[PDB]
Amino acid sequence: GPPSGKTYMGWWGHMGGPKQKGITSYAVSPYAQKPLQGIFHNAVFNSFRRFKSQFLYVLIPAGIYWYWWKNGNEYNEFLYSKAGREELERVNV
Amino acid sequence: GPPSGKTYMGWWGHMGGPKQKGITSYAVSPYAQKPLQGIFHNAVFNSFRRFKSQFLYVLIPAGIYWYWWKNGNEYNEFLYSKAGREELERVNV
Amino acid sequence: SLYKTFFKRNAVFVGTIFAGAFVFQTVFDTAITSWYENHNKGKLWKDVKARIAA
Amino acid sequence: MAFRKSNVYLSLVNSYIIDSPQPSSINYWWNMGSLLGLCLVIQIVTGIFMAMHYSSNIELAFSSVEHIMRDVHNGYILRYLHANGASFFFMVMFMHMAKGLYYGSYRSPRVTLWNVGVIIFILTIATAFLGYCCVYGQMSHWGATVITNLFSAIPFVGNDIVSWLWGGFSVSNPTIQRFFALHYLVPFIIAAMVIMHLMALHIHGSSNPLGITGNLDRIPMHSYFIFKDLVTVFLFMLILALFVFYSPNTLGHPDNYIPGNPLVTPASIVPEWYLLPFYAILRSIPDKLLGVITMFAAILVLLVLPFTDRSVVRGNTFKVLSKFFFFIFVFNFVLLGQIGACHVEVPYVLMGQIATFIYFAYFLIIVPVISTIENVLFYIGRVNK
Amino acid sequence: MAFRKSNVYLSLVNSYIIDSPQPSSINYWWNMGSLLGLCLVIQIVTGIFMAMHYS
Amino acid sequence: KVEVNLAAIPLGKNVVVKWQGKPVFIRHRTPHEIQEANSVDMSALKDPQTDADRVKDPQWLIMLGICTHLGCVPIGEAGDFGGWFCPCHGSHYDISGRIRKGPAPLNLEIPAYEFDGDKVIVG
Amino acid sequence: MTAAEHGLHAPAYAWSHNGPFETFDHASIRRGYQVYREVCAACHSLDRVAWRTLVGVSHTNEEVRNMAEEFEYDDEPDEQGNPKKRPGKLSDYIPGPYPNEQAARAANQGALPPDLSLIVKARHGGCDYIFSLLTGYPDEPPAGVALPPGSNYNPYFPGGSIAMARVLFDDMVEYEDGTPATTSQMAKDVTTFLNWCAEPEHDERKRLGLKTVIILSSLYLLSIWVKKFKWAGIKTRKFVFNPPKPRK
Amino acid sequence: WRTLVGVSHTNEEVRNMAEEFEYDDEPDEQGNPKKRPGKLSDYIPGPYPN
Amino acid sequence: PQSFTSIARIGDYILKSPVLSKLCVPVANQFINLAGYKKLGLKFDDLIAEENPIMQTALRRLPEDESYARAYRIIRAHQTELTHHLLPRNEWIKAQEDVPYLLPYILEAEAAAKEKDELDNIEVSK
Ligand SMILES: CCCCCCCCCCC(=O)OC[C@H](COP(=O)(O)OC[C@H](O)COP(=O)(O)OC[C@@H](COC(=O)CC)OC(=O)CCC)OC(=O)CCCCCCCC
Ligand SMILES: CCCCCCCCCCC(=O)OC[C@H](COP(=O)(O)OC[C@H](O)COP(=O)(O)OC[C@@H](COC(=O)CC)OC(=O)CCC)OC(=O)CCCCCCCC
Ligand SMILES: CCCCCCCCCCCCCCCCCC(=O)OC[C@H](COP(=O)(O)OCCN)OC(=O)CCCCCCCCCCCCC
Ligand code: HEM
Ligand code: HEM
Ligand code: HEM
Ligand code: HEM
Ligand SMILES: COc1c(O)c(C)c(C/C=C(/C)CC/C=C(\C)CC/C=C(\C)CC/C=C(\C)CC/C=C(\C)CCC=C(C)C)c(O)c1OC
Ligand SMILES: COc1c(O)c(C)c(C/C=C(/C)CC/C=C(\C)CC/C=C(\C)CC/C=C(\C)CC/C=C(\C)CCC=C(C)C)c(O)c1OC
Ligand SMILES: CCCCCCCCCCCCCCC(=O)OCCCOP(=O)(O)OC[C@@H](O)COP(=O)(O)OCCCOC(C)=O
Ligand SMILES: CCCCCCCCCCCCCCCCCC(=O)O[C@H](COC(=O)CCCCCC)COP(=O)(O)OCCN
Ligand code: FES
Repeated sequence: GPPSGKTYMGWWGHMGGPKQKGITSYAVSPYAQKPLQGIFHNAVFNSFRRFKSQFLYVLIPAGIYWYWWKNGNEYNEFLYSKAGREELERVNV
Repeated sequence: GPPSGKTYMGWWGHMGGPKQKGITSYAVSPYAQKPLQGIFHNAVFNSFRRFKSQFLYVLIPAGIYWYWWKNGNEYNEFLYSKAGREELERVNV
Repeated sequence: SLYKTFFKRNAVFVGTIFAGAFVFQTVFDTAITSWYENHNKGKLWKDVKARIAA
Repeated sequence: MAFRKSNVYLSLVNSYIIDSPQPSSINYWWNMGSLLGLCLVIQIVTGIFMAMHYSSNIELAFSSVEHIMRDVHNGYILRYLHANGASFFFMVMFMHMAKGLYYGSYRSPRVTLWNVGVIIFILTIATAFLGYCCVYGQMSHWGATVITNLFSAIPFVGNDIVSWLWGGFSVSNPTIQRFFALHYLVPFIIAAMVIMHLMALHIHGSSNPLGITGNLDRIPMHSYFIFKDLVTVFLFMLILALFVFYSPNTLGHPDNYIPGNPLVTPASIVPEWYLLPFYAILRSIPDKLLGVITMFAAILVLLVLPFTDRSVVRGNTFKVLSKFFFFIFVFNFVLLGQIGACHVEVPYVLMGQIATFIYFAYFLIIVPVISTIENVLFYIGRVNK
Repeated sequence: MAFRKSNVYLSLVNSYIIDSPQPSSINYWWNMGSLLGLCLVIQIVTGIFMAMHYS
Repeated sequence: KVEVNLAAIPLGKNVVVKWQGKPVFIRHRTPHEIQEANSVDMSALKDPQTDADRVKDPQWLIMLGICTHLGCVPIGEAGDFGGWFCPCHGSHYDISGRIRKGPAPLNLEIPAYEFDGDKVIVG
Repeated sequence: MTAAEHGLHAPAYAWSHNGPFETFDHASIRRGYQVYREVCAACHSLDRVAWRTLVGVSHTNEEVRNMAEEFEYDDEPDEQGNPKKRPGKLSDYIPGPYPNEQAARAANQGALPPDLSLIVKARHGGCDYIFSLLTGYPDEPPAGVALPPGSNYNPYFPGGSIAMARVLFDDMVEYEDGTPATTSQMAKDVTTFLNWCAEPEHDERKRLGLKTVIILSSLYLLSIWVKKFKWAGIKTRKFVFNPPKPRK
Repeated sequence: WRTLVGVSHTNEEVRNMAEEFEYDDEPDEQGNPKKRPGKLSDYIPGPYPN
Repeated sequence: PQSFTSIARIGDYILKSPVLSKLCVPVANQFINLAGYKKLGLKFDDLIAEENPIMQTALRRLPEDESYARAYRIIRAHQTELTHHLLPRNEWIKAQEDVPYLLPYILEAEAAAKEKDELDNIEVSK
């Protein structure tokens, strides 16, 4: 077939990024490393840092929507009781 | 993706044939030609030439297989008649 | 001339093709049902129903 | 560039049916593969619309097909277009395969395309068999009886795979309910083998009736071969409409309008017309196990053809002897189908034993011997030592 | 070249699930799309085996 | 594996019950069976078999109809001996149930029905 | 096999519904239902035909309602749970004489009469075989054949021995319109009525087939012209060769 | 009835419980209806007909 | 896929035999005239299939004067069959011109590929 429209990604040898000069990388084999020394000092010390950074953006919305749900229940509980029969008659019509 | 294995056919601009030099072609528009002058003097004079060239390679096999089918029928017709009751008794067992 | 309006666009001609096919179905059906019923007249039910009305 | 070349989805359509390079000299025998794509669309569409009214229970199946033919609006059109559509699907495939066998389309570099085709042919015989049983007529009960009982001859696993196919101890209600569900699926597996089939054609393209290279003279697909394919589409519909509206029960059997009865056997149990050549090959061997092997071997013997052709020329256009023997094989295939619709009587037993030898001898003896002879005949006619 | 790169059918598998270039930093939220492919295979298989007994 | 009863099929009858999905040939008896079932020399046959090999619970008889042509069905209540009649190609399974002539190579199967008292299980 | 085991070949009569542009004769269908009600229905069922399908084909709506009302059907049980019966209506199906197959064989010496709603399509020969069967009983079998007790000779039946006996004799019905009711005449009507029971779409199938074939035959001829026009440049193309000079 | 064997009752116990009911058999040689006792493949019957 | 080395091995035994070359050569001359490639303007070596490495090697090494003339014969042939006609009787290939122009280039590509395989899977004398 023919070539198609060009993209923002290529393949191995020509990936389309900028040219690199002056960066050096080092590594070691897995067979030469001690087994999984990365589970602990990571499930307590690091996992707590990750929790403390982001828990405020979830729990303030959750607190708003759960408080709104309970006040709706308790009011519906009350309207269909014997004490809340007179208020049920008004807010319907 | 990457390139795949090379083939014996390409695309427009690079089709993989030999290089051409010294061949010239001419043509005329269809709008400038008279309507369909190619049906007659082609359905009688040409169609008979095409028939005569190739009909012998079909009809000698067809004659062999049709003759073999009729001699098989007529013999089966005969075995289950009143005249062919004695020959049917032998060729079974 | 004729070609500059008959089919110059093909909004001239896909609308004329479509609008002309709707009119074709009706005119085509009425002509076939009239030939079919007249070719077999005397055998249909409406002819039998008109011979037992005594 | 044009939008049809730069868009991810239109680029595939452009590369396959618009700008694809084609040889200029291909004839109308190259139009059968587009028809087989229309046949599959007809068969699938008409089946969805009948499946809304069908019931697969063995006490309801036969009367549900009559409910389609009497009560459903335009239901007799759906069925007859379906029953006659399958006979037209198989006739175009026999012509497609015989084409490739004549022009040498199986040879290198198109061996992979020929092997995926043999798989499609197996799945289409299976599909047609399973649906003929969903009618549950008299030929539909007793055809499933004698075919499923052939797998009883496999040693040490025979009586277990038959009770597993049936779901019990005979062709019964579990058998008909599972055959319908298998029957809806396999058409969608065929559609995926067709995609793989076209992908193997795109890398080398099509051949031509001269059997030489086509890279020197190519024309595009759009408005030359789109409008040449349109000629055979309207002839196909015209001939199919003639059978659906004026002769809709001439290619079937009358006994399938009787409901299935396990206690009453018919006087002659035969398949549809397109499985008769293979029914006569099975009937030729006087042994249960060897007849089942030979019946399946008659389909897989197509796979040794790329190896037994010993010619340096592709196709039969310029070959005198290999053209005479191509047509012996064609009319031998018609006599096999015709023997399979006869009684087991003298002389139809010997006629079917000789004709099934000529079927296997063509692929394994005749082709490699005359192809070697024709090579040497071309050499000595020119070279004068 | 390798056979998985020259064959018409294995070339697609290689380009998609073997040699496809991926960013190194993607997390476990990028694993939900492979699960949805397993879900569809579960449903189609179980439903076909039940359809043999349904009315 | 079914059990209708044992005093439910009188003498000169038979019922092709749909037992397990088959045309199977029930036959209630009297000692009026070893009378005449083997008054013929065995070796005038395809390749033979004896009463004691056939069934040794001998006063209730059952036999299949799954014929080795393509599944043909014999008679009820007629013939010269009183046997079972194939119109398919040709045969009459005599009172014992065997060849007189025909292209039929062998007799089928007497379903492996075992006796324990008060009910005979067919199958 | 032997010719007696296959049966005699039914000849080819000239039916007025044969041909691609012909309909049923609807006065023979009406005339043919009268022969079913008074001869055949004692021992044959028509279970796949509803009363409502006869309106506009052979009888008026008021005629058909009076024919269905002369039978009893099962209604839904009353307020205590006991069974009820009711008369017939248009949505009901034509009832048969026997309650079960055991009773049908008990009245015909072991033979079962089949349902006739599809007998024209389920036999090789079609209308030519049903007609020849009924008019084909000879008054004495040929010399030599030994019939079993309770069977009759008909050479159109495979084998030559059929459990049915002759049932058509001259002037056993009197037609309303006044046609002479001979043996051949009554046979021609039942075979025309029974083909309608198998093929109710026969008349409008062959009308929609005339439209389809005329439209597709015109599209097939227009396709040939368009293709030849668009291919005219390729067919008349010319080529010429001049060998290049040997210096490249 | 058969689903109770090996769960709550023995096989001999269950056969005697099913035999105390009447079910519809297939008709006789003339076409009249028949009744029969119960067996293990039968389903537990209810008190009301409709 | 019979090798050309083998075809010539058999053919040269027939031609150098007196009694064999008088029963099979007349038969082979009628076989070529009934085939009909000379009426389309083709020589036999144009019909050989070329989707393999031994034939791709022979065509690279063919001189260009003979290569340009081959491409014109193939284009002229596709066009003659497209129209369902034959060429004029004075444009047919004659028997003098029906020469094996490509055979010698093929036989030397085959003798070299066989020599390589015999060396790639040899066992040593020691
Ligand atoms: C149900 C589906 C229906 C379609 C299936 C058949 C279609 C494929 C058959 C191939 C064929 O076309 O037959 C030609 C065959 C071998 O010959 P060939 O390949 O060298 O030449 C081809 C050239 O392009 C014709 O076409 P041509 O270039 O000569 O002119 C165009 C032609 C259009 O006709 C058609 O539509 C043909 C489908 O113009 C007209 O006919 C105008 C009408 C007056 O010689 C024959 O005539 C043999 C006939 C076929 C017999 C085998 C099948 C029987 C079971
Ligand atoms: C009901 C049907 C569900 C069935 C499918 C279940 C799959 C749901 C997965 C949802 C998800 O994608 O959340 C991902 C998020 C982790 O984000 P991350 O890449 O930064 O953590 C990498 C990790 O540190 C390295 O962990 P590592 O690679 O070392 O081992 C992974 C292992 C856990 O290893 C441990 O022992 C503890 C470290 O297994 C897994 O973690 C399995 C994956 C859940 O998960 C988290 O831990 C935090 C987000 C909580 C999500 C809750 C809301 C969803 C309802
Ligand atoms: C396991 C599967 C096995 C499949 C085998 C199925 C066999 C039945 C298939 C029926 C179709 C077979 C027809 C042959 C098609 C192959 C292509 C072909 O034969 O066309 C080339 C042939 C040569 O004549 P041309 O003038 O067209 O020259 C062009 C190249 N030489 O041009 C021709 O077409 C020759 C002229 C027409 C011959 C018609 C004869 C009847 C063919 C059999 C039809 C069916 C039985 C009647
Ligand atoms: C390759 C596609 C198909 C082939 C070759 C095929 C073949 C057949 C055949 C030969 C029959 C018997 C025809 C007869 O004598 O009545 C049949 C029946 C049937 N098929 Fe198909 N079929 C295909 C696709 C489908 C599909 C996809 C469906 C469901 C969606 C379907 C639904 C049915 C039904 C409901 C019947 C029974 C009704 C009838 O007899 O026409 N078919 N099929
Ligand atoms: C549903 C079934 C099939 C479909 C839709 C299909 C489709 C196609 C199409 C569109 C083509 C290209 C045009 C043509 O050559 O006509 C083709 C070519 C081909 N097909 Fe099929 N095909 C099917 C079955 C088969 C079968 C059963 C075989 C062989 C057993 C087969 C073998 C081939 C071959 C060898 C070619 C190449 C011919 C050439 O280029 O000369 N196909 N197919
Ligand atoms: C994306 C795939 C599918 C989804 C999401 C899906 C969903 C469902 C759901 C929600 C039900 C009702 C479950 C219940 O409460 O019982 C159902 C029922 C059913 N589905 Fe599927 N389905 C899928 C594929 C299939 C397929 C391919 C079949 C093939 C026949 C199938 C066959 C059935 C059957 C027979 C039932 C009724 C039996 C039952 O209730 O489980 N399903 N489906
Ligand atoms: C009260 C009058 C009739 C009685 C007692 C009667 C009885 C029978 C019997 C016992 C059979 C079974 C034949 C066999 O198994 O050998 C039979 C078959 C048949 N009957 Fe009648 N019949 C009667 C009227 C008719 C009429 C008037 C017709 C035609 C319109 C007819 C059409 C047929 C046909 C077509 C068969 C099947 C023949 C075949 O399968 O080849 N019956 N009938
Ligand atoms: C050689 O040159 C060619 C060439 O000439 C051609 C023609 C093609 C194309 C050839 C084909 C055969 C096309 C392939 C066609 C298929 C694989 C068919 C598969 C698709 C279907 C069968 C359609 C399936 C239909 C549905 C899923 C919907 C049907 C159901 C409906 C509409 C009911 C919907 C419900 C309601 C309630 C309306 C080539 O690829 C090609 O190569 C370059
Ligand atoms: C980002 O990196 C990724 C990546 O991580 C992944 C996972 C994939 C692959 C992802 C997928 C989701 C795979 C695609 C999965 C599908 C398309 C599902 C298709 C499923 C089917 C077609 C169902 C097939 C099932 C059958 C045929 C059932 C068989 C049933 C039988 C045999 C029963 C027999 C009885 C009867 C009655 C039929 C990528 O493509 C990719 O991009 C590079
Ligand atoms: C895990 C491995 C796979 C993951 C994802 C693989 C994606 C598949 C294609 C992506 C690559 C496209 C780029 C070109 C290439 O190298 O691949 C060829 C693509 C396949 O081509 P094709 O669809 O057979 O065309 C065949 C042509 O005819 C165009 O196709 P058409 O007939 O329109 O099909 C529609 C019919 C039915 O399709 C359905 C319903 O699926
Ligand atoms: C959208 C639909 C899906 C499209 C396909 C994408 C998914 C890939 C399918 C799964 C991959 C499995 C393919 C098998 C790999 C080997 C193929 C091969 O060897 O090619 C062929 C042989 O294959 C065959 O015989 C038929 C293949 C059967 C296909 C099974 C369904 C070898 O051909 P080769 O490339 O070596 O060159 C020619 C040398 N004689
Ligand atoms: S069927 Fe038993 S012998 Fe012919």
